[PDB]
Amino acid sequence: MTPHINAKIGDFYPQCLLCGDPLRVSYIAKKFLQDAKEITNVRNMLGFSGKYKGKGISLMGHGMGIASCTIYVTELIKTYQVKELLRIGTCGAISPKVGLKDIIMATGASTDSKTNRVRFLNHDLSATPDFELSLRAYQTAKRLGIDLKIGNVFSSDFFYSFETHAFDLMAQYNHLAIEMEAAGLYATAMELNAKALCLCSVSDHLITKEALSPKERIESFDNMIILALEMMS
Amino acid sequence: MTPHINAKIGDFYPQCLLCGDPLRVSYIAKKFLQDAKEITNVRNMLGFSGKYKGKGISLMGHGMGIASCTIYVTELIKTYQVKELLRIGTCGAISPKVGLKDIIMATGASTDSKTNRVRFLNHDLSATPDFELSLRAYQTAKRLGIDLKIGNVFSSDFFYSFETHAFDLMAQYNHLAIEMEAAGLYATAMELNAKALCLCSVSDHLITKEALSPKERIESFDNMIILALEMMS
Amino acid sequence: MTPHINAKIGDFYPQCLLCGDPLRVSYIAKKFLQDAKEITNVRNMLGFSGKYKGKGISLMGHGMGIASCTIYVTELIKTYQVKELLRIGTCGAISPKVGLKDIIMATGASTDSKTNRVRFLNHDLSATPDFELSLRAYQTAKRLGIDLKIGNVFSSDFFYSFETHAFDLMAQYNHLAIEMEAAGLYATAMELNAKALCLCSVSDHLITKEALSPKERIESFDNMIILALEMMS
Amino acid sequence: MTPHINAKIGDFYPQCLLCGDPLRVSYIAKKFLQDAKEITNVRNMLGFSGKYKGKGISLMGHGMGIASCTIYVTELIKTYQVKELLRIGTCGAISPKVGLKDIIMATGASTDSKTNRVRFLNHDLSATPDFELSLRAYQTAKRLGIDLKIGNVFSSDFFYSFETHAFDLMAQYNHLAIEMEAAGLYATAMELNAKALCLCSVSDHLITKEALSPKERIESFDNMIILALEMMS
Amino acid sequence: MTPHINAKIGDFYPQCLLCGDPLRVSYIAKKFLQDAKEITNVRNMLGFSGKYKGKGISLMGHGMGIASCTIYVTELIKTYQVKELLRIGTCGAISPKVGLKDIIMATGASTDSKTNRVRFLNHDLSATPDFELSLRAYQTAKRLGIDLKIGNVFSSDFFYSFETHAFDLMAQYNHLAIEMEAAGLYATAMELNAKALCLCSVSDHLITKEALSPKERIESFDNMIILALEMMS
Amino acid sequence: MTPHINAKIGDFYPQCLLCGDPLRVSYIAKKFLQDAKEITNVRNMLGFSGKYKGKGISLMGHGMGIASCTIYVTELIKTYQVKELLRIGTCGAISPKVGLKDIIMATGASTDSKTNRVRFLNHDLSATPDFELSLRAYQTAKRLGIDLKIGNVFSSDFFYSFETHAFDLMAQYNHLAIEMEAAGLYATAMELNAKALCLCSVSDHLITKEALSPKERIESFDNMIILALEMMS
Ligand code: HPA
Ligand code: HPA
Ligand code: HPA
Ligand code: HPA
Ligand code: HPA
Ligand code: HPA
Repeated sequence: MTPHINAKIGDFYPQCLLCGDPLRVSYIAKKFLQDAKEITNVRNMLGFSGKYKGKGISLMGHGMGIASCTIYVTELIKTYQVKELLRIGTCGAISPKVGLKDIIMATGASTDSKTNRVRFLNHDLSATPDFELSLRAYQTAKRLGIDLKIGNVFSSDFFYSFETHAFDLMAQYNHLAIEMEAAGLYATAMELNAKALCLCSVSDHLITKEALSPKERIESFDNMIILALEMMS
Repeated sequence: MTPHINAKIGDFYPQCLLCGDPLRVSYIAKKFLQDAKEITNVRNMLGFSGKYKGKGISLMGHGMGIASCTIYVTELIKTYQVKELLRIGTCGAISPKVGLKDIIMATGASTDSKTNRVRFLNHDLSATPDFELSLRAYQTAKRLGIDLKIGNVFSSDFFYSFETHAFDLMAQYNHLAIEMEAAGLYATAMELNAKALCLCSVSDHLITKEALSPKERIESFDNMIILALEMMS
Repeated sequence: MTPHINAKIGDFYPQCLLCGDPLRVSYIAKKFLQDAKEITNVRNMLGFSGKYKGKGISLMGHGMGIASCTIYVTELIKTYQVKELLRIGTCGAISPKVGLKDIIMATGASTDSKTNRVRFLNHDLSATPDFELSLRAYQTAKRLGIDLKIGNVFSSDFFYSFETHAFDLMAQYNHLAIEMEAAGLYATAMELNAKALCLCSVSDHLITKEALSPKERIESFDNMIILALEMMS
Repeated sequence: MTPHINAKIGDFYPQCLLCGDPLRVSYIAKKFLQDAKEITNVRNMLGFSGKYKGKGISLMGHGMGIASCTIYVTELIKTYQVKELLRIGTCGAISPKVGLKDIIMATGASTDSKTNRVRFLNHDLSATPDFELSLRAYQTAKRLGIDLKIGNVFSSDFFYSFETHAFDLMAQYNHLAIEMEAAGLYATAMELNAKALCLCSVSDHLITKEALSPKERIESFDNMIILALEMMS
Repeated sequence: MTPHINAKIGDFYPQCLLCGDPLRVSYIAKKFLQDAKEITNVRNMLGFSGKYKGKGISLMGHGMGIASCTIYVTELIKTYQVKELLRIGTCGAISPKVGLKDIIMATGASTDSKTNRVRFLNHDLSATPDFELSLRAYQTAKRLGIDLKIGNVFSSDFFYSFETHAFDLMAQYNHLAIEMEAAGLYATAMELNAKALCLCSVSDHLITKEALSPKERIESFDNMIILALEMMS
Repeated sequence: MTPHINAKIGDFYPQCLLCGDPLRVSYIAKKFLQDAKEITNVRNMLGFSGKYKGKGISLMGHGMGIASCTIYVTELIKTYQVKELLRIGTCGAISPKVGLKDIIMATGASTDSKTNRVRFLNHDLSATPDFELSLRAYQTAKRLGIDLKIGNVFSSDFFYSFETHAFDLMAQYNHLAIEMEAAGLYATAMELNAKALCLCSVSDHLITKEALSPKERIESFDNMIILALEMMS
């Protein structure tokens, strides 16, 4: 029991997929899992447990931004004993080497947040995923024929911004897209000794100005979902 | 249309109540409004429009943390033309001058976030509410007999923390409680020329270690809700 | 006894008006008080005690800038037991909604100083006035017919600056004027549990380039002075 | 004409002594100068011009703290064309190698202010005096038999502080005393191409807890005053 | 031609091994390469080109610390067109999961330097290696039977330090060791679009207080050297 | 014995000259010293002891950048008991008041490094040389007829940079040139109670775009070398 999660200890399997959108979490539960059970629903933030190809797997929403994400994965790990967390989110492309609905594997998450300086003695924490998990994503993607765009993302506290050249500067330093949680996920998992990785599909393209719709941000990423399930098997 | 809000321009009245919990938003819509209509539900984040004592009033969830809160109130103001925003949230008491379920009116919101330094040339932005709105809360509370605890809050990116003396230091500087959105609400509303105020009821007490339950964080604050509705009339 | 104040404990009433200019302090003592007594004069920084409409009231200069201001109000509170401090200063307008000699009530004081980060764990301290005092200023001003411009000010360590767009950015965030002490006054009073408020009359207008003379910065603000005396009665 | 200085261009000689205390400025004018004229008195901050051993010399108060000091020396240089500025102030000893009324020549001024980061692209500005001036102080002191304690000072925005080990750390890095203006004097003079130096006599000893009285901070430093006059001749 | 490198464009192969110690660079050139040629020797910082198993490979020293390292890899990439850089350095273990002469593959490099904030708009740059290169190290190590310790390192500007609990905090966040260049290597390579990776063998153990000798820091790491050569083939 | 220095305690005289280039150290040993002995050579970083005009004097390389420099002078002082350190380096002119091969005496070293904030409680450490040593350089230079350009330098973590106006800003604040170690030398020597000074000859001119060759950075500065030897006699 926590303020933000309804479940009981033991309702989460040691492996969990995460999205910011609890309706994408719910879409995965209905369409892709076998006998999925809704295990938590505080604040409308749904989580599920189910089976994929016989293997037990949980799903959990984490809301938008580092602060929200940190609340949920801190609770998932410390209270519910989750050991592997795989975010499958959305992001805004800043590279011309990626298009709408490309899947990005974030091997580092830069940030404009202060959370990691607060965690880490006002130094620069290099927020990174678990290496075996990213190895696992790479092999599963190749064994499935899924093209994976690999690089850094920029985890921002902001979605709306008048910046322009800051995006060029991020792209110049090999950042493929902008999202809002990976750096918090990575740092919390480092703190609490869990294995984490973040994949994100391109829902917005800041160069071409393309943007998916709310429901397309649920429905348009099934290869991302399949990759995540296949590697958690 | 935005990525995070379903409504159409015109579905929001110029005055809106806000909670982090969309189920508290929904509880207010059912119990306190007349003919409330669900106007948005992306990501399970519900908003409503309705009437209170004949006056039109909207409700909207904003999730947890400054980054989430900023997304929604940026959209509420710039896209949906909302002019007055009154957050009615929860907070964790750090003062022995306040107990569980006291209502705190935040006349300033300190923060450990970097968002305001990013907004404001790496200077110190004093995140404050609209003065008329806080005047309005003060008179409505006195005209209703509601005791209002008035002071600063600390808006943190963190809910879980091993800090101890940092809380004494916040209390020493007249901070009554900790929450996670007021400073973002205030700064975004300053940027976009809207009127904002944050009230928060004490759901956790960091001195006595009392903590309400998830549903009590919905149900235990009806004087806060009534005060907010009465001042938006 | 302190290095900077001559008076004896008990020479200050629990309520004190403050200016940066000790000659404005002296002007208020001569013209507006009954039987004012000079109680301190170290470094030419004059303070007085007197009566207004029968009520005892003290006056004290605090010099220019946060560091100077902090020295005097730290001593006023800790040594001389002053409980209410009302600065009545000058400021430079950055809003076209205010003209020369408008009175600004500062409900928040942003700053480019490091003093509050040093005080407050390198976080953002939202430097705010006492709420009852600002309520008291608002009602007294309306009961007297004085138009009060209400908003944030920016307390700078600098008077002279080549900045330009930084001023637009401050104005965009609802800052009405620039001065140099409010944030230090507010933070010191928060630390030491006194009630503080800052009013400032517009002596310079950064848009129109108007600027009062040294003596006009003493003489041109009698409604500010009257408002301050009337609320301390 | 400026907001803070009464004099006319030409009333200041190109060489000026400075104190925070305008009454120490006045004490030097009466006792040590020939036919001293009060040339400015805004805000009770007195300045004088006079002759010493036939050589013209000006005196000027600058108040307490970097922000105040910066206002006056910016005006002295840009408006009044002052070319050499020699502060002769007070300071609080943190070294056991110095006693009450020792004279300290500050060849660097560390600071806890943000002013130099604001001036200097958020880098570390090493605030230093003019070299010829410090050479001149060294030879004049030896040619007069005055023992000069030479080292860094720490220019703080704070006079009152509960720090303890921070003072040990400053002493460990060869800081002899704490004062409140040298770093601003040095940086402003660097900006505006004037020659500046700061001497400070020990008025407080933070180890032994000795502290001079307000008038002793005027009267107890005549060798400092004589050294300053002799080098400006 | 640069101030720091003697070679001619074309003397460096597109793949280069790097050490801080140019004598370790020289040891690799003598013992492991075929017909190695010394191609640069400014400041005694030796670089070589040679062949390993028929494949051309270069070696280059980079000195100690981020600033030194950045000079050399900026020149290697921009002037000499080097495309792949593989540092094989030394580090100080802070984990009890690693012993003297373990090989650490750094999938992120935290830092206490300001260089990446200067590069990256005062945000947090997550300094990471090229993913294919780390994949290549992982497979080559397994295909050779070399046990690879995988995790973050902390790149410090300091070798000597009285810190204690800061090391516990780094270890708590999954940092295996401390060194002094990886973060600069990674960030410069990100800027200039080269592929970089850092391996480091444990030469000091901060828990057990073991420390190798200067020559052992040359000679004790042949599996690291072999792994690097085998993956550059 | 240290990881970076071969010598034995007692092989260093209490006075040492320093260069970044160990080949400039070696050039001074051959050409200017009597019976110079190579006393250390770890990492190709050569140091020597010898006699000049009968007086014992040591030489030592320190590599490039603050981090490298700090390692060597920390060891020189704490392990080898060196008491006086005189860097004679190269720098890049940003003033039109200095030309190629001018000698600059650095009476302060600004920096873009974080090392001094880490050392000094995140305050501004004014990194300065020993005063007697700079007095000694000034008199020896005049007694020899050597023109000495005196002022601040900017110690950067970067050699290559696209900055432009930042250089104007440094020049505006009386910085004569850019180098990469003085601030670390000064701060380490302050920490460890040694006497340090930095001279630097202009090897690059950022205004005129002149740049010496690698060997000219060894050979073109004999008056600097002679001045350093003459003052250590
Ligand atoms: O454009 C974006 N910015 C930040 N987060 C996002 N998630 C999807 N798109 C975006
Ligand atoms: O304890 C708390 N901390 C932060 N936010 C909160 N909202 C309710 N309680 C808390
Ligand atoms: O223009 C100003 N700037 C700062 N403080 C002031 N006080 C009056 N005018 C000003
Ligand atoms: O103790 C002090 N602190 C700061 N400034 C001072 N000026 C004289 N004494 C002091
Ligand atoms: O202990 C160390 N600290 C920093 N760098 C190092 N390189 C080898 N050992 C170390
Ligand atoms: O141009 C330079 N920049 C930094 N350090 C230097 N040392 C010689 N020239 C330079």
